[PDB]
Amino acid sequence: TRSSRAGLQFPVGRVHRLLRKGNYAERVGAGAPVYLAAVLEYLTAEILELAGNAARDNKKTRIIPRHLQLAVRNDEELNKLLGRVTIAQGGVLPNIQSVLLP
Amino acid sequence: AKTRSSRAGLQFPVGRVHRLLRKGNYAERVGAGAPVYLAAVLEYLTAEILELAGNAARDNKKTRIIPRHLQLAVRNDEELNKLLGRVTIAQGGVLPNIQSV
Amino acid sequence: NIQGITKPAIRRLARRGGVKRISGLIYEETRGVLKVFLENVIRDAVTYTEHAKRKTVTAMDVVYALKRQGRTLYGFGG
Amino acid sequence: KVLRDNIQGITKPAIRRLARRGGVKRISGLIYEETRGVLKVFLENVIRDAVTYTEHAKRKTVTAMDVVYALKRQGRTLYGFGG
Amino acid sequence: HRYRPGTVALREIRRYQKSTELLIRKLPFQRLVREIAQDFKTDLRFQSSAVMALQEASEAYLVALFEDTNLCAIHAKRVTIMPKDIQLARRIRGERA
Amino acid sequence: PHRYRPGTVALREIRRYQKSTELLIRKLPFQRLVREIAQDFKTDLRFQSSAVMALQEASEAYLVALFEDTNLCAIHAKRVTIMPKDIQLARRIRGER
Amino acid sequence: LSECQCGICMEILVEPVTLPCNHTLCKPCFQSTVEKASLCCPFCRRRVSSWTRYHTRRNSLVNVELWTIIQKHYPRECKLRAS
Amino acid sequence: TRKESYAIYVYKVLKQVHPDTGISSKAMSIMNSFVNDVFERIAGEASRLAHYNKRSTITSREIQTAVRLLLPGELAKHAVSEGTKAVTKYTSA
Amino acid sequence: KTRKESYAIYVYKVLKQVHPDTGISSKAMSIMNSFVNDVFERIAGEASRLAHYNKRSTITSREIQTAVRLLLPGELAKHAVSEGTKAVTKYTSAK
DNA sequence: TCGGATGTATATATCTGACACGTGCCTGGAGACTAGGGAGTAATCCCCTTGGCGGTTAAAACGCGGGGGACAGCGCGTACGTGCGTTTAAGCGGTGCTAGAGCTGTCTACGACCAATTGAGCGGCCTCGGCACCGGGATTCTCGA
DNA sequence: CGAGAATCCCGGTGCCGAGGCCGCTCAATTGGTCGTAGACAGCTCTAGCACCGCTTAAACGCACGTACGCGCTGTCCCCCGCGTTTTAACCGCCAAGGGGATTACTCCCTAGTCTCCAGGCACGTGTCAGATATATACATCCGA
Ligand SMILES: [Zn+2]
Repeated sequence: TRSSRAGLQFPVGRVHRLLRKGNYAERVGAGAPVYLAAVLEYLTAEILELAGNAARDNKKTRIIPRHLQLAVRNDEELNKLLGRVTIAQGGVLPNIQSVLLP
Repeated sequence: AKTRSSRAGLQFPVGRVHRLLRKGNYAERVGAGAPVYLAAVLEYLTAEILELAGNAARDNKKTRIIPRHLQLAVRNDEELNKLLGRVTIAQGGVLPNIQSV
Repeated sequence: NIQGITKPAIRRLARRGGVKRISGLIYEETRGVLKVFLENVIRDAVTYTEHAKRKTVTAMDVVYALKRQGRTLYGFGG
Repeated sequence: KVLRDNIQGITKPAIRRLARRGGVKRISGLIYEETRGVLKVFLENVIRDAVTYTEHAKRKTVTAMDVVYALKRQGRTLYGFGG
Repeated sequence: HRYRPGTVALREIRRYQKSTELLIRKLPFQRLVREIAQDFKTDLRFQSSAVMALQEASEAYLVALFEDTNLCAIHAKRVTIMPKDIQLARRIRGERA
Repeated sequence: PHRYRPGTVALREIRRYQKSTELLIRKLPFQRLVREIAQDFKTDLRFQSSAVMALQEASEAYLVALFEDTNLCAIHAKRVTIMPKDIQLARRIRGER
Repeated sequence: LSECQCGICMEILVEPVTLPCNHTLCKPCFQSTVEKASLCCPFCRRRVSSWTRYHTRRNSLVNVELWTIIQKHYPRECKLRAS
Repeated sequence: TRKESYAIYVYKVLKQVHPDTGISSKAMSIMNSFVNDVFERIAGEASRLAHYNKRSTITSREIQTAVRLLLPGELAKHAVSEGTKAVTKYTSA
Repeated sequence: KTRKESYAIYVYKVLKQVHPDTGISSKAMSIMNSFVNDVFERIAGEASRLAHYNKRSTITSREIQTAVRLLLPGELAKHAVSEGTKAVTKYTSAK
C-alpha cells in the first residue's frame, strides 16, 4: 500500500478520499495525503505518549478522559493549541491561590 | 426585462452573485433563487447601515459620510454592534464616554 | 424550574472553581447567566433540527451549535 | 543599516495620549515597559503571519493584503485596505 | 469539636478538584431544558445523549466563570465573591455588552 | 499667576483626543520598529507604506481597548491609578498569553 | 570498557544519553542516529521524540551520574575519543 | 487591470435613501469590504449546512437558515421577510 | 446498520508502538477520533483558503507546509515539518 | 462670593483637490438547448423515546449560634500632574536609482475519469482480567492545650 | 504538645468492559489516456530605498507642591458548621407507539455548451465642500 510505501500508520487512501469529498479544491496533488498523514500521526503519537505517561504516574494501565485532560492542560503549547476545547469528564487541575491557603 | 436584477426589482446583480457562488467551491451545484435571496439580504443590510450613516452625517452638519460617521453609526446601533463586535474600522475613533468616578 | 438548580449544587460548582467564601446573591446571578447560556445554545440547536426536518434534538446538532458558538466539545462522535 | 533599541521610539507622551483616548485619568510610572512589551508580542505574532504569507507567495515585498489577511487569521479583521 | 471556618471549605475544595463526576442532578436539569425548549417550538423530543452534552457544556462554562470571579475578588483584596465581580468578569470577556 | 488643579486638564485632554481621529504614535519611529522586528525573522524584506499604516491602525485599536479594560479593573479596585497588576489582570481575563 | 562502550559504534561512551527504555548511546552518535534521523530507540524502537524535546528544552540529555563515573574510570579513553 | 467593486451599487442605494448625500473613497472602500465580509460568512455557513445535511446543492432554504443563524433576531426577521418577498417576486414574474 | 468509519485501529497501532503495555477505553477512543477529525478539518480548510487566495486551483505539499507553519506553534511545527519532509522524500524515492 | 485668563466655540474667507459626470470600449451577462443525476415521494419496518409506579435512601431544607470578615474613618508620606525652559529629531519636499512586481508565450508533466481487481476494515461474536467496591489499619494532618 | 478523626494505604472478591478472532463487501489499488493548470523564460515600468536640507513642532529635564495610595483601627452582622426533619431524585421494571432509517421510483432542475450584446470598466475634465489660518465672543475655574 501507499502507507507501507512511506512507513506511515495512517490511511493515505482515506485522507485522499476526504480531501476530494470535502470540495476543498478542484484538484489534489499526490504528496498531500502523505504529508497530512505524517503530521496527524506525529500529533497523535505526542498526545498518546503524554497521556500514557500521566496514566502510569497515576498507577493505572489504561488511558481515561482524566488522563487525557492532565496530559493536554499540563503541557504549554498543547494547552495553547487546544485552548478552546472542553473534554468530557476531564475535570480541572489542582490549583489553589496562595492567599486563599490558611 | 432581460437582466435578473430588473426581473426581481433589485439593485445588486444576481448574475454577479451567481458567478461568485459558482467560483467559490461552496457546493457542487447551486440553485436558482439562492442568488436572488442573497442579493435581497445584502441590499437590506446596506440600506440599514446607510440609514444611520446618513443620520449621523446630518447631525454633524456634513454632506458626505466619512469613517467617523460610520463608526458612530455602528457603535450606536445595538444589534449591528453585536454583529460587528470584532471589527476595526480605519480612522473610526472611539465614542465620547467618561466613566462616573 | 429555574430554582431547581439548588444552592448546595451552586456551592459545589464554586468549590470546584476554587472559591472559598460565597455570598447570598451569587445564586440568583448564576441562575441568570446559566439561563442566558442555555437559551442561546438551545436556540441554535433547535434551528438546526428545524432545518433537518426532524422532531428529535440529537447530540450531533448540539455539538455543531457549540462549534458555532466557539465552545467545541469532544466525546460525541464529533 | 542595523537597527537597535527602536522600541524606545514609542515615547511616553505618546503612551499618555493612547491612555487619554482610552479614558484613563491618572497614570503610573511603571506601565510604559508593560505597554512596550505587549505591543512587542502583538507585533511579533502579526509580523510572523504576514511574513509567512509573503514567503508562500514567493515574493520579496510584504503587502497590505498580507497584513490584513494575517489579522483576519488572528480573528481581528480590519476594513478599509482592500478585501 | 468544631473546625474553624474555611478548613472544611478547603477540604471540600481538594475533594471536589480530585473528582471528575458531574455535580448537577439530572432530573431538574432535564426539566429546565424541556421548559426552555417549550417556549421556542412545541412538542420537541430530546436525546438523553443531547441532555448529557448540554450538562457537560454548562458545567464547564460555569466552572470557568467562577474561576474568573475568584480572580477578580482576590484582586479586590476581598475573599468573598460578589455579583459585581461576575458582572465585571463577563464584561471583560465581552459576553455582556 | 494661574495653575489649574490636577484633573481638569486631564478631562480636557481626554475630550480633545476622543473628539479627533488622527494617529498618535509617530510614523517614522513606528516604521523603524516594525522593520527591525521583520529583520529578526527573515532578511531582506521590503514593506508597503499601506502595510505599515495598517499595522499602526491595528496596534492603536488594540492598545486603546487594553487601556479601557485596565481602567475598568483599576476602578473596580477602588483606585484611580492604573498599574502593571491591572494590566496583567486585563490580559489574563481576556485569556491572552 | 565493554559496558562503557555504546554497542553501535563501539567507541567509548562520550556524553552518554540514557533513553527512558534504560538504553544508552554516545552523543555525536545519539544525534546522528536518533535526534535528526528516526527519533526512536535503535534497539527497542521506542518513540522518544517528546523526551528529546523536553530534554533539549532543559539541557539534560547527558546523564551526569554515569558521565562522571565514566570520566573517572576511563579519562584517557574519553580524551582520545574527544581528540 | 479590472478591479471589481460594488461602488455604483452602493451609490444607487445611497441615492435612493438620502438624495442629498455623497460618499467618500475611504467610506466606499469600507462598505465594499463589509459586503464581502458578510458574503463569505453567509456562503460558508450555507456550505457547511449543505455538506452536513448530505445534500449536493445549496438553495433558498439553505441561505434562509444561514441568515437566521447569523443575524440577530430583528435584523434576521426583516432580512428573511425581504428575501422571501424578493424570491416570490422573481418566481412569479 | 450504518457503516460508520473510524480511526480506532490506527490509533491503537500508534499506541502499541509508543507505549506497549497500556490499554484504552472506548470513551478515550472517541475523543481521539474527534481530535483527529478536528485537526484534519482545520488544516484542510486553511489550505483550501490559501489555494483560493493565490489564484491557483491545486492543493499541494507546499500549501500544507505553510498550513502547518501558520497553525501549529513553533517547536511542534518544526518537528511536524521535519517529519513531513522525511515522509514525502521517502515516498517519492519509491514508485 | 466678583474677576482674570485661558481654553473652547464661533464666525468668515479662500484656495484646493476630491468627487461627480460625460464618454467610449470589451468582457461578462443573457438566451437557448440538452441530457443526466439528484431530490421528491410512497411505503415499510423496528428502534428509541415517552409514560407510569413504587422502594430505600441520601440529599435538600430549616434553625441556631458565633466568630471572622467587610466597610468606614483617620493619618502620613510620596509620587505624579503642571508649568517652563531647553534640546532633539520628525515632517515636507525635491532627486536619483534600480530591484522586483506585473504581464505574456510556449510547452509539458501531472492529475481527473474510467474500467478491472482484490484485500484492509467494519459489524459481530466471544472471553477473561483490571479495576470498581469494600472492610481493616496508618497516617497526616486540625484544633484545643 | 496532646488527642482525634479524615484521609491514605491494603488485601479480597467479582463482574462488565476490554482484547482477540471471523468473515465478507465496499473502498483501495492498478493500469491507462487526454487535456490544461502550471513551470519557465523574457521585457518593462511603479515604487521602495536612499539622500539632503530647512523648518518647527514635539520631547526632555527640572522644579514644586498637593491629592491619593497605604497601613492601621474599630465595629457590626453574615456566612459556616452542626444537628434534625422532610422530600424527591435514582433504580428497576413494565407498556406503547411516533418517528428515524432504508429502499424503491420518477420527474424535473441544473452543469455544460454555444451564440449575441450591452451594462460596467477606465480615462478625461470640471467645480464646489471643506481644511487651514485667522479674527472674534463666551464658560468657566481657580486665586483672592
Ligand atoms: Zn530502547
